[PDB]
Amino acid sequence: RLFPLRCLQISSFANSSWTRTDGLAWLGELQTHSWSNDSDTVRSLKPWSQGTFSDQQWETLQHIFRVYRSSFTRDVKEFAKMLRLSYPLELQVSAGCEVHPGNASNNFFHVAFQGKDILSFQGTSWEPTQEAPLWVNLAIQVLNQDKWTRETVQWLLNGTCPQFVSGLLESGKSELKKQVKPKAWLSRGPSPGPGRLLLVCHVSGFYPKPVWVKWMRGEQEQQGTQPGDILPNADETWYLRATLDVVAGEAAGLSCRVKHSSLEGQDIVLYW
Amino acid sequence: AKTTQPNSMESNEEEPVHLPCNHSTISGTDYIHWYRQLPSQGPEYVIHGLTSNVNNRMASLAIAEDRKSSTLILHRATLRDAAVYYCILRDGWGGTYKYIFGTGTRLKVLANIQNPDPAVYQLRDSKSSDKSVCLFTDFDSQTNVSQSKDSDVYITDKCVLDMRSMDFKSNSAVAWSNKSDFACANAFNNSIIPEDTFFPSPESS
Amino acid sequence: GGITQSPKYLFRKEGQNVTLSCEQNLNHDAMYWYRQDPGQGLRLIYYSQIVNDFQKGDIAEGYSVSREKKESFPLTVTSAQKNPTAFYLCATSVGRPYEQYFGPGTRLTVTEDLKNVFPPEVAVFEPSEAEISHTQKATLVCLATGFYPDHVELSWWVNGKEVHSGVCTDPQPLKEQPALNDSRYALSSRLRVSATFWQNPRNHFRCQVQFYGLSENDEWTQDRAKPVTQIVSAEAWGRAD
Amino acid sequence: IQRTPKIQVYSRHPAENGKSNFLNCYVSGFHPSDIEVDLLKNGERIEKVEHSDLSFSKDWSFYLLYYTEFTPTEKDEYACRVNHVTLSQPKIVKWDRD
Ligand SMILES: CCCCCCCC/C=C\CCCCCCCCCCCCCC(=O)N[C@@H](COP(=O)([O-])OCC[N+](C)(C)C)C(O)/C=C\CCCCCCCCCCCCC
Ligand SMILES: *[C@@H]1O[C@H](CO)[C@@H](O[C@@H]2O[C@H](CO)[C@@H](O[C@@H]3O[C@H](CO)[C@@H](O)[C@H](O)[C@@H]3O)[C@H](O)[C@H]2NC(C)=O)[C@H](O)[C@H]1NC(C)=O
Ligand SMILES: *[C@@H]1O[C@H](CO)[C@@H](O)[C@H](O)[C@H]1NC(C)=O
Ligand SMILES: *[C@@H]1O[C@H](CO)[C@@H](O)[C@H](O)[C@H]1NC(C)=O
Ligand code: NA
Repeated sequence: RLFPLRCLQISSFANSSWTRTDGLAWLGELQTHSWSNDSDTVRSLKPWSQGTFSDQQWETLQHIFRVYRSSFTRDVKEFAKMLRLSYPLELQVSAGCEVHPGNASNNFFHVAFQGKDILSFQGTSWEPTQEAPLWVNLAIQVLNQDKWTRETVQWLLNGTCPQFVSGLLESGKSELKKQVKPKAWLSRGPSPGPGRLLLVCHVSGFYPKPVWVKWMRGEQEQQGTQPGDILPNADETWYLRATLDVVAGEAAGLSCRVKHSSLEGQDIVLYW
Repeated sequence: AKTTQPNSMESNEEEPVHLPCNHSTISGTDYIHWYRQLPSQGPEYVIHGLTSNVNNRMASLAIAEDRKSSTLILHRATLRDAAVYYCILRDGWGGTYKYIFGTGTRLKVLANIQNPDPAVYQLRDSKSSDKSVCLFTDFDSQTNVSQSKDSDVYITDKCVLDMRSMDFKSNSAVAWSNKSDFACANAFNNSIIPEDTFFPSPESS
Repeated sequence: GGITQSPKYLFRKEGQNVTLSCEQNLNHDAMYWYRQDPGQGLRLIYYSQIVNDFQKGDIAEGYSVSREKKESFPLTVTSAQKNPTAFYLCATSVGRPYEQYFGPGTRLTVTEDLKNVFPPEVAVFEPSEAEISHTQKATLVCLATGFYPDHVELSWWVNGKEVHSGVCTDPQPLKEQPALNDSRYALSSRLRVSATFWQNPRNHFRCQVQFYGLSENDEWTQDRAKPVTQIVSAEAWGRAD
Repeated sequence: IQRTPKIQVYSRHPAENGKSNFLNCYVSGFHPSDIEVDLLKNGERIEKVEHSDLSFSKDWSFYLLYYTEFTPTEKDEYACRVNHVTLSQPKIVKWDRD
C-alpha cells in the first residue's frame, strides 16, 4: 500500500480584522495531527504521532509553525491592500511528501484561492499556474525575493518530510497494519415504482479502506448493483451502502456478497 | 556527525579536480558545506547542498544517491586554487552550535613545464661581499626538493614564477650557507636530481 | 568590510599580555573564535549564540571572551596559555542554511623570553652568466636573514615601480636554528627577467622588506640601534657583463 | 457562493430499538468553508454533538462529519439540518430507518 503524508491548511479571512487558520495532517487514511486557531501548539492524536523525532527538535518545529501562522496572515493581508482585492478571501495549502524505497521521493506544495489553483513550489521558487490571474505574478516575484523562506521551505520537503514519514512508518507499524471486520444487514428503502422494490445492503465497520460489495443472483454477478460513497464513522472505520432496483418477482432469491482484506477467504453473504 | 577526507592531493593546472569526502552517518536533515583556505588568509564558503546536485561558477557539488559520500568538483584549476579544502556537516535544525572544522584535504597545483631544462647556477652577491647562493631551476614539476642532512645549510622549497608576457612558467629552489666546504655541486642531494642536470663551470670568471 | 580584525601583526611580551578585537558590519547573532598553528587545522576556542550568552569550546582553556554587544566579541589571552603565539581567526553565522564568514585574521607572536627582536638583513644576488648564456633569461635572488619575529612583507621594485610578474616568494619563512623556541628566520625571493632587459645598465632593481617589531615607547638599553619597525632594502644595477 | 453541500445520513450499527448506536451526518463537496450543521431529535436541535476537524478533498472542496450517540425507539424521529451561503432556506434530510 501507499502511506503519503498530506498537510492541509484552511485560512479564512472575512473582513479587515476577523480571520482564523486551522490545519491537520494525514498519513494514509489516518489523521495523525490536528492544529487549531484557538490552540498554540500542533496537537498529536496518536501515541506514535511524533515519529523518531527528539523532543528538542519537535519543539523547534512547533516554533517554526508558530511564527508561520502569524507571518502568513500578515503577508496575506498586505497583499490584499497592495493589489486591490475584496475581502471574502479563502486560501488553502496542500503540501507533503511520499517516501519510496526505490529512491524517487515526491515533493509538492500547492496553494489555492477561492477554490482555484494559483501557484506552487517547484524547484527553488514559486511558480504560477497558466490559468491563474495576472495579479498573481505581482505577488510571485516579491515572494521569490525572500531567500530565507524559500531556503527553509526547501529543507522541509526535501529533508525533514522524508525523515518524518520514515519515522512514522516505524512507530505506527502496528496500527497501520491492523484489520477490522465489517458487519452487514439488509433493509428496504426508496421504492422506485409500485412493482419495483429497492433492496439495500449496508456494510459498516471495516478499517483498511478498500472494499468490494456487490449484489448477485446466487453467484451470477448482477450489474444493477450501484454502490455509494465510502463514508467515515467516528471509529476511524468506514460505511458503504449498496442498492439494487428490481421488480418484486425478480426479487426472491438474491444475495449481497462482500469481500474485504480482513475476512480471511470467507465472504459475508446475505440472502432474502 | 563528522566527515573524512584524504590528507593530500595533487593535480595539474588547467584541468578539473575531484576532491572526495565521506560521511556514512548522515541524516536526512543535514546540509553539506565546503570551505577553502589559502595559506596566509582566512577560509571562505565555496558551496553547499542538501539533496540535489549543485552548480556554481567555479565549482559543483555532486552527492551520491545513498548520500553517504560526495565530491567537490573544481571545473578548471589554476595555480591560485592551491589551498586546504574542508568538508563540513551542518545540522538543518540548528541545534548544537559547536561548529567545528576537521583537518581537510591539501591540494597542490603543479605547473605544466613545456620544455624542462634542469640546472644549478651560482650567484655572487651585489658588490658587497663573497656571499654565494645556489639556484636549482627549470626542472619538471614532477621533481620534489628535500632538505639537507647538515643543519648549517639552508634550503627553501619549490616556487613557481609566471612571466606572462612570454607565457613561460618555471620552478626554482634556493640554497645558501657560510660553511667553507659549501659549493653548488654538493648543496642538493644526489637523489633529488635528474641525471641530465646541467652543472656549469665553477670558474665563474 | 564584513569582519575587521586589527591589526594584521601584533607582538607584545610574556606577561605583557593582551585583549584582541573582532568587529562586525552586518547583523548576526552568532560569533566564533578559531585558532590555528602552522600546517594545522582550525580549533575552536569560544562560541556565542547571542549577546550575554557564550559556550566553551575544546581549547577554551586559558582564554576568556565576552559579548556585551552583538557587534563585538573580544578575545583576551592573558590567561596563561600553553603556546600563546598563533594565528587567530574570528567567524560569524547566519540563519538556515547556516553559512559561516571569517575575518582577515590576526597573527600574534609572543617572545618566550626577552626582547630577542632582530631586524632582517637584506642582500640581493646578481644573475649567473651561465644562465644568461644558456636560457636568455636572468634570475635575481633576494635573501632576508636573521630576523624575529617573522612579521615581514617583501616586494620588488623596478625603476621605482612595484612589479609582480616574474616574481616568486617563499610561502613560509625558514627557521635558522629549529631547536630554539624563538629562533630567527630567513626568507628568499625570485625575480626573473629577459637577458636583454638585464644587460641594460639603465635598469635599477630593488628588493624591499618591511619589518614589524617593537614600538618606540618600549624601553631599550643597548648600543645597537632600536630594532624598530622599519624597511631594510637592497638593490642592484644592470650590466652588459 | 460557489459549491453547495451534499448531505448523507446513516447509523453506525443496524437500527434496533432500545439498543445504543450512533447517528452520523456527513456533509461534503461545498465551498466556501463556513457552514452550520445541527442534528435534530423530533424537530428539536440536539446539544451533545461532536464533529471531526474540517478537511477537504483534492478538488479543494470541503467535508465534515457530525455524530452523536442515541438509542432509537419507535416513537422518535431524527434528521440532519444544514444551512450554507448557497442555500436560501436551511435543508433537512431525514434518517431512514425502514
Ligand atoms: C511539511 C513537513 C512537516 C511534517 C510535520 C507534519 C505535521 C504538521 C502540522 C500541521 C500541518 C499544517 C501545515 C501548514 C503548512 C505546511 C508547510 C508550512 C511551511 C512554511 C514555513 C516557511 C518559512 C516561513 O515561515 N516564512 C514566513 C515568515 O518569514 P519571516 O521573514 O517573517 O521570518 C523571520 C525569521 N528570520 C530568522 C528573522 C529571517 C512567511 O514569510 C510567510 C509565508 C511565506 C510562504 C507563503 C506560503 C504560500 C504563499 C501564497 C500566498 C499568496 C497570497 C495571495 C493573496 C490573496
Ligand atoms: C530540493 O529538491 C529539488 C528537486 O530535485 C531541487 O530542485 C532543483 O533545483 C535546481 C536549482 O537549485 C534547479 O535547476 C537550476 O535552476 C537554477 C535557477 O534558475 C538555474 O541557474 C540552473 O541553470 C538550473 O536550471 C532544478 O531544476 C530543480 N529540480 C527540479 C526537479 O525542480 C532543489 O535544488 C532541492 N533543494 C535542496 C536544498 O536540496
Ligand atoms: C466581520 O465578520 C464577522 C463574521 O465572522 C461579523 O460578525 C462582523 O460583524 C464583521 N465585521 C467586523 C467589523 O468585524
Ligand atoms: C485566531 O487566533 C488569534 C490569536 O489571538 C485571534 O486573534 C483570532 O481572533 C482567532 N480567530 C478566531 C476566529 O477567533
Ligand atoms: Na522542501
